[PDB]
Amino acid sequence: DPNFFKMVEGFFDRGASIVEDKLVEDLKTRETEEQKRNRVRSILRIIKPCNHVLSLSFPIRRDDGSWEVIEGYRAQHSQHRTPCKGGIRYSTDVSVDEVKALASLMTYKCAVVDVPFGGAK
Amino acid sequence: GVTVSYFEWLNNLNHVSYGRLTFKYERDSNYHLLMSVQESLERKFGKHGGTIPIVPTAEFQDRISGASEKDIVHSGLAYTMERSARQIMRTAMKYNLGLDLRTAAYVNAIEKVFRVYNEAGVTFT
Ligand SMILES: NC(=O)C1=CN([C@@H]2O[C@H](COP(=O)(O)OP(=O)(O)OC[C@H]3O[C@@H](n4cnc5c(N)ncnc54)[C@H](O)[C@@H]3O)[C@@H](O)[C@H]2O)C=CC1
Repeated sequence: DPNFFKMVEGFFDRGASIVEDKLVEDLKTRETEEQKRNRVRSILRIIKPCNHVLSLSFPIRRDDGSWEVIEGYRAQHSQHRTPCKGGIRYSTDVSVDEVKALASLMTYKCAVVDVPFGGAK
Repeated sequence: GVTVSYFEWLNNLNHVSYGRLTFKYERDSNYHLLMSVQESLERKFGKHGGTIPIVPTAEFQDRISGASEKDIVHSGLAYTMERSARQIMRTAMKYNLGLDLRTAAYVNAIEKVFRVYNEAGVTFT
C-alpha cells in the first residue's frame, strides 16, 4: 500500500527510461549524437509536471443565514491539445497532491484512445 | 511607493501628464492677483506717487519656473500620508489603545474592508 501520486509519476519515469533510446534514433535534424540526447531528456521534463493549478475560496451562505468558506482546486495538466477534460469530485479529502496526479493520468488515458483533448481535474 | 504606484496607474490611464493643461494657466492667474493688489493699493496710497512693486519671492519664483509633474506627485503623497495618520490617531482613541499604533493600523483596515462586504451582498445568490 504505497502513496498514489508516487505510483503514477513512478510509471512515467519508468516508461520514459524505455522509449528514450528508440526515440533519439528516429529524430531528423542537424545536431550531434549528444545534442539529441539533450533534446529528448528535455522534452520529457516538460511533459511531466502540471502546467496550471488553481485554488479558490468561496463565500457561501448556508440555509440558516450563516456563512462559510468553501475551498476548491483545478489542475490542467497539458495544453498540447485543447480543450482539457476532467471530472469534478466532491470529497472532504481532495488535496492538491491528488488533483495533480489524476490530471496527469487523464492526459495519458485519453491519448491511448486517440481522444484529442488533454487532461484536467 | 504604493501611493505613487497608484499615481502612475492614473497617469497611464489619463494618457496625459499631470498639469500640462494647467501650469501656464495657473501661472497667469498668480500674476494677475499681484497686479491686482498693486493697483488696489496705488488707488489709496497712489496719490503720493510711490510705486509698490508687488513681486514673487525668490522661493515662489523657484516654484513657478520649475513647476513640473514631479511637484504634484510629491504633493499628493504628502496629503495621503497626512489624511491617513489622522485616522490612525483617531482609532487609537475610539478604542483606547494608548500608544499601541500597530493595532490601530490593522483596526482601521479591517473596519474599512468590512464596510465593503457588508454593504454589497457578498453572496451572489
Ligand atoms: N501509424 C501509426 O503508428 C498510427 C496511425 N494512426 C492513424 O491515425 C489515423 C486516425 O487517427 P485519429 O487520431 O483518429 O485521427 P487524426 O487524423 O485526427 O489524428 C492526428 C494524429 O494525432 C494523434 N493523436 C490523436 N489523439 C491524440 C492525443 N490526445 N494526443 C496526442 N496525439 C493524439 C493520432 O494518432 C494521429 O497520428 C489513422 O490513419 C490511424 O491509422 C493512429 C495511431 C498510430
